[PDB]
Amino acid sequence: TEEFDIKIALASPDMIRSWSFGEVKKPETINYRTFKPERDGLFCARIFGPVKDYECLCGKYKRLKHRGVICEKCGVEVTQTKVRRERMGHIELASPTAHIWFLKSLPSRIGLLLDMPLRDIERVLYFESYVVIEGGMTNLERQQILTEEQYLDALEEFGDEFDAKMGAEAIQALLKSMDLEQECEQLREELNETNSETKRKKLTKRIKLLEAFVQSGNKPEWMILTVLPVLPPDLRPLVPLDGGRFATSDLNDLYRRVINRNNRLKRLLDLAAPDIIVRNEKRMLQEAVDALLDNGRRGRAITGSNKRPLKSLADMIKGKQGRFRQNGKRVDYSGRSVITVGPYLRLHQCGLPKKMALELFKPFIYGKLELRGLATTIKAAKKMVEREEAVVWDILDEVIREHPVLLNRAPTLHRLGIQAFEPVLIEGKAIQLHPLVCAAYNADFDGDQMAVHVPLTLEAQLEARALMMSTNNILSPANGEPIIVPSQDVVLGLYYMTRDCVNAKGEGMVLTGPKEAERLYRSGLASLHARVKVRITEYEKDANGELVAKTSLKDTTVGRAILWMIVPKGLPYSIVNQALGKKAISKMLNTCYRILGLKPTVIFADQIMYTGFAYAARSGASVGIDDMVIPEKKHEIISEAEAEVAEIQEQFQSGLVTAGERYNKVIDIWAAANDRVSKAMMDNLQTETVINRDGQEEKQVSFNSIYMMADSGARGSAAQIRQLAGMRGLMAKPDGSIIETPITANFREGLNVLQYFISTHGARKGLADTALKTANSGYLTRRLVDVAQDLVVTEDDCGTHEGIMMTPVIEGGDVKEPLRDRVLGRVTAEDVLKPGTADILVPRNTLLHEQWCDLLEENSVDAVKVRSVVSCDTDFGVCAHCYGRDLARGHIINKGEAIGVIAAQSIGEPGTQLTMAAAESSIQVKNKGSIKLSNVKSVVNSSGKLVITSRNTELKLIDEFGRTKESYKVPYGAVLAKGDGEQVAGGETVANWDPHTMPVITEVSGFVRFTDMIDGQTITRQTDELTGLSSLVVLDSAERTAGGKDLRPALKIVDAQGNDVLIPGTDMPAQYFLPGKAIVQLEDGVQISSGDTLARIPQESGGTKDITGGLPRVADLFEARRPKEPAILAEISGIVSFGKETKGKRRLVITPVPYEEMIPKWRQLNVFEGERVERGDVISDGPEAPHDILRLRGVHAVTRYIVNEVQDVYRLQGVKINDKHIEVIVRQMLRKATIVNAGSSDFLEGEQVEYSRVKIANRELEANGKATYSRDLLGITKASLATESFISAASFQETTRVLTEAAVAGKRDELRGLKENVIVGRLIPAGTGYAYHQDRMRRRAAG
Amino acid sequence: ARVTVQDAVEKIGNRFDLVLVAARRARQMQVGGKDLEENDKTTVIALREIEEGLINNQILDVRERQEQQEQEAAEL
Amino acid sequence: HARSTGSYSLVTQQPLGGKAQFGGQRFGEMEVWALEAYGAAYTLQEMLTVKSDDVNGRTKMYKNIVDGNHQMEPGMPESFNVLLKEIRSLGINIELEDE
Amino acid sequence: GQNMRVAFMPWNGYNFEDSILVSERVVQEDRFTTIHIQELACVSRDTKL
Amino acid sequence: DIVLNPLGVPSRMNIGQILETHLGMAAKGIGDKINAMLKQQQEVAKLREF
DNA sequence: AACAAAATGATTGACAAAAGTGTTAAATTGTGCTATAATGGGAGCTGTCACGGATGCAGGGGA
DNA sequence: CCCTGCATCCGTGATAGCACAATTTAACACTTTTGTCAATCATTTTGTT
Ligand SMILES: [Mg+2]
Ligand SMILES: [Zn+2]
Ligand SMILES: [Zn+2]
Repeated sequence: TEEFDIKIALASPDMIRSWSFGEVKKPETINYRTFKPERDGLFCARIFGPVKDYECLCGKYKRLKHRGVICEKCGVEVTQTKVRRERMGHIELASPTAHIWFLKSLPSRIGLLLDMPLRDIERVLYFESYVVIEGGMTNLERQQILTEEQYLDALEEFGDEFDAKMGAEAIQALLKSMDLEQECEQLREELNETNSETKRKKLTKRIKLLEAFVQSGNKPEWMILTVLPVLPPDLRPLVPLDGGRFATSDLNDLYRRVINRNNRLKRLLDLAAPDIIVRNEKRMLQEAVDALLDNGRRGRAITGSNKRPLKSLADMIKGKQGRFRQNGKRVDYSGRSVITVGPYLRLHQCGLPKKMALELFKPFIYGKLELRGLATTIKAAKKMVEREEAVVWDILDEVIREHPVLLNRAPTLHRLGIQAFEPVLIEGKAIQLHPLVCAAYNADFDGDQMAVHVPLTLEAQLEARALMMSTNNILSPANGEPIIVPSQDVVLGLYYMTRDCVNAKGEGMVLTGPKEAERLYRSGLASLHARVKVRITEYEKDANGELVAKTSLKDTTVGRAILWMIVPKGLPYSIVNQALGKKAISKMLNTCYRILGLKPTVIFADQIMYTGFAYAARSGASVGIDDMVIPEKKHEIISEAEAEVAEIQEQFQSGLVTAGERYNKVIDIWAAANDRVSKAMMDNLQTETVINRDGQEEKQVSFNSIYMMADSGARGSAAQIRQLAGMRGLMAKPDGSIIETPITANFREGLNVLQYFISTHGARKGLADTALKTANSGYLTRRLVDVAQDLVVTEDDCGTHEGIMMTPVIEGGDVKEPLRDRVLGRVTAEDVLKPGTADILVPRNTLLHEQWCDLLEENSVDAVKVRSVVSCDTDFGVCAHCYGRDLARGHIINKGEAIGVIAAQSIGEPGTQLTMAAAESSIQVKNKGSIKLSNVKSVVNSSGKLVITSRNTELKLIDEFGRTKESYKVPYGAVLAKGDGEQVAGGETVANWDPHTMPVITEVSGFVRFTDMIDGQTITRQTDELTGLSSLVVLDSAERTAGGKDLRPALKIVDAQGNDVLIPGTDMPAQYFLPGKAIVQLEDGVQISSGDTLARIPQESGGTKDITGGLPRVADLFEARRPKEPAILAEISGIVSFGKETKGKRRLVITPVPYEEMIPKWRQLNVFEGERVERGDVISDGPEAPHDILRLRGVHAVTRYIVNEVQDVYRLQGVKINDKHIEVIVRQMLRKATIVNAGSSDFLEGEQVEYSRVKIANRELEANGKATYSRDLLGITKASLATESFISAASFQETTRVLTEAAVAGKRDELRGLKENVIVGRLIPAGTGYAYHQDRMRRRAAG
Repeated sequence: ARVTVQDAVEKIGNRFDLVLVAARRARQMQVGGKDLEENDKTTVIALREIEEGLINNQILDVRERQEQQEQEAAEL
Repeated sequence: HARSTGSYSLVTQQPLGGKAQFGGQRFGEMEVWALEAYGAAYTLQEMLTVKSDDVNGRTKMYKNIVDGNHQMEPGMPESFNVLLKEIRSLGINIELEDE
Repeated sequence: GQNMRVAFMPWNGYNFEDSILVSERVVQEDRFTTIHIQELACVSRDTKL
Repeated sequence: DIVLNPLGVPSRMNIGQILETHLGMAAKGIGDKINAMLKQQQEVAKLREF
């Protein structure tokens, strides 16, 4: 068959008559006596080919010499019976019928084309009211709706020159008669005539469809059916079940009902029925045809002989969470079985039973048993594989020589769920599996099954060996850190071997190398960890790939020496001279990879496993019941807190205290007593043993068998050892409010009935979320991998200098992520230099691998500008330089890789598992650095206090190298200690505010005059003497009263003279608006000075359990949703002002050196009357929407926001993800642009930047300038429906709405994509198949 | 035998064309056009040639255009 | 379980099991993003063309395997031609521009 | 079920994950052996030939 | 007769199986105490008192 | 040492029961007819909730 | 006088007779097709003259 490269459009009644090979004019299906298909029926034989391979129906032409002769009795043609599977018929409707998809889908194409409301067309399809057609010279325009009674007088008056039809045939005379060009030429005016936004918004919506119906070449009346096509009889079969009963589809009930109501409608018209009956047949026919195509948009015509609704045609295509085609493919040559351990393996093999190796590899065996000459034919060989003779095991062992098989677990989260392995035949029925590999699959060996596939061809075994082998995947792709970490039990063997006692057998002696220690411990003389002195010769590669031995006299034990006999050459000895827990072993493998490559790191990750398994058995690390030790003072620490809780009950019962402080004063004695019973426990395990040296006594770290499992990191934490010995914490009641009485019993002691019942809700709630965090996370990683589906590295370099600034994110008093973790493996957008300039240490753009990353820490570089994929210049893809390095490998990214899919999984591999005093008055710095503020308008007052002016004042703790380490902020009532540049000791209060006092600082002293703060107007008048006490709470415009809303409270403070004392820094006088929750104690009548409060602003901010985030925060942050309360912004930089108020919402204006922007009424604004702001600065306070950051502050301002707000949910839970994987998804979220100016486009349509950037590269490159745009940002659910393919958007989203709109506009597919290429069944354009697609695109445009 | 193709990726530094250079060469052993073997299959022999430097994408083309000059001889 | 070749379904021609050799494993849409994450485009082109669905390309892969010649001539699956006849059985016309 | 002498210890990695390691005097004594009794039916239909 | 793993007790906190394992060995200590007294066929008075 | 000498499948038809191409029987099938009195009526569920988009009333505001 | 705001409503994810009248499947006969079969025609020495 010829190569195909796919279209879609409406179909005319004269094309549907071309697919069909005959008309279907009877509803009968089969014969009921003999089962030969009756004639003219649905399952006909003259129409849809013959039933038996090469034979007529009667039996005259049975032979094969007759290969095309159609019979003369019944005109069946003697061909193969697979032709019963590609042919179609057609029913000839006796009256038209509106195709439901193009009538009832939400924007009705029949509707917005004719310009008639959908409620008024549904009234005409049901014969409920006429509609005028070509009114002519009368008082009736073209689309009036004459009701059933109005029409009577109309025909009484005019008999001709007036035509009003009714039903489905009237909607055809409206569509068929309308002129598309006289409609579109005219509406070019009306879009420019009307001066209105919503008027000229829907007007262009109808002027675009009219311009998409004349360009594609479809008439409009093709949306009204005239002949219906029927499916081939073998895609809707009537196969006979075994036993005498037939098992039909349910498309034979909906086709046998369209042919009855259509055959009765022909009898009723040649019989001349009254019109009241043939209206109940037209409206009854077209209800059966609209249940065929899409069943459910009506009464839901339930099946017969049952009670469940039938399955229409649009329900087979419509998604089951997957397309009908390949997005599901069950597969041959496969098996599945239980997995077990098998720790004797290498890293690149796996067990495989002889009972699955002989059935997976069957046809490979019939090739050897005939090539080797044992069997004669292929049927005679089919018996030898049944009897299992002694030779087939000799041929099965030879077929499995170098043939890798693909093991794959059930819920494949990331790309390491499918790996290849070289099989080795074992006996049994369980697939063995190497221990280091199960941590990647995430598999326990307690009933987990694992399917095993088989790559057949020759280019599919060189891929299961070079690409998907098990020794090629040692670094995970989410972050470069290793994924072959020795997991749980081989790390308790390494730990036990490399510890040290204080007096064991063979202590203080001197050895002569690792071959002398292993020969000394196995002989029974020296204990495995006794402090010895040996001689070890370690190498080191310092020259151009050489090693130089270096003998020394190390101080170690017999344990660390026996383990030195495993480590490869180029490693130091201080790598094994620790106590070697679990983090130190995955760092021993991370260094062994960078220094020696992959050959020694695969042959060393095994020997570390054979030594951890072997020396862990010699432990016998068995956990008894003397292990988990209850502390001596678990009773007095609880009784003390048991009486101390009565002294807060006795006070309350006598009414001294309320209920609110009664609770929190009891929850803080238990939760602080729970810590003293735990902290008194780990001080009993950790220092358990007290051994004797040669003389006196001494203590050490314990060998308690339940503490070693928690200290090595083998299994468990330290927050779980406190439930076996300590106290069992506080347990939260069902709604979330914490229980007052805590379970004070461990698991080494029992739990009574009343405590074990309370601890059940904490368990039943955990199992109800772990089943929901998966079904909710398997839907976030499916929308991500459908927007980033078609991104592919397709070039080596683009040449753009635009990157993003990479600095370490510093969270208040501590830095969260160093600069090495953020820039490691990324090209440099420009050359960086030392603290002294013109000292360019890193050259032009180079991959910042380890050496350039340590060289940046060797110096004191503070920031680099690296190139990100969000700003690359290539069309349809990203360059290999913009992306970066990080991979399972370490080199730069290879051209042809598919970076769109491996970035949607590393974001979706987590989330399945992680679904979720504090005074702070004085700014406490943990370090000693100079204070250096920037971007602030505030100077010191009289008493030595810089007046707080706004929320623009942050604290930068400049280090000793010209960098920063801390970031802070400045609130109202901000007291200060130092200036700028004056050093401060660690933890000195430089700028402070009270928790329950955020008072109104006094900027300038002077009078207080009453402007909108007289009694009654904005604040009532309350009494007190001159001490300055009151509770005068000045309410804001959202805490404002009902009637008094034409005033906004403020104190236009005048100086001692009464004039306007202006705050130096602007032109406004001192009018310090009393901030949120203000208590103006200083009534009019008190004259104060600087520093004295104008209103007390408390703040509770308690508990900290009033926050949002988790998994719902990461799906909503990607959808780009408006967060219910936008923080408005200043669009254009200028000066501020107000306007007329009390329009329901206030208003505002900004003046550039006319712009208007209105505001709500509740908004406690953050600007004065006169103010000078910059483009894209806050005006109010609230969560800034994601779009507002894009339109105003730029594009790099939205990428630095989407990244840090999503990394802030992962790093809170201990998940590692390199943030290249959150920019190759943001890059696919803002690939649509809307046009402003034009000269080549239509000046108002929403095009793709892939296209709006080729014109301007084409026009502006020529001798004409002749457009300008503005990036859009739409979530990953609306950013995938709007692709340029329609098989990549129909396979995922709502399918009815995408084939409907793609059909009207007559779209086309290059496919040019992965999800649209896997469906047709060809080589994807990314990976090994990328070479062939470039070789095929250049076969077009050549020859 | 083979455990890692890290040697082969050194000569051909892509890993997406080493799978295409070795599938083309390994066909030739499989269909007996040619015999340059320690009881190995035809896909581990094709990787022990690339590992040694006797095969790449140019040595396969020029050895094919030297086939036509051979076929041109018998073409007469 | 184990299966090399057996009974194929009725409307879509993919494997299922009622004859002591049950259906093949399921190659979900999750196990296809793990073969596109690599560059495995020749393992993916056969895992859904020749091993499951293509009617006249999965028998040639059975005679090429017994004949010692590992190579496939894929074609186009049948699960897709059952999608061109159901999108055509609405009014919608859909075809393949041949070039 | 039966009750058999269990010992808690890591033994050369044949009980690495939750997996278990069973001696061979538990297979000689035949104490975990179960009996299973299936039913196969062979109906004789009446075809049309 | 069976060798379990001890690293499953600290993480999953089922400490029932570590006390049922000691009250198992205890109950089978009076097993091999009646199996020896009753094997030499000592007396029904030396057995009745144990 | 040649041609006695006698078959032995070729070579000829004859014979055979084997085998498709038409004439009536019996069971299958489709169409019509059937005047005492009949009259708007048939009819399943209900404990998901989420966001986002048109549609229509209402205020709210510029001429 | 004019464009412009809060609330529903909708789709989309997670009870016969007969007496007709016409139609069919099948049961019993044909002649070409192909076999099994020998009394001369053809291509094969057993061992005489
Ligand atoms: Mg499991
Ligand atoms: Zn026929
Ligand atoms: Zn680039």
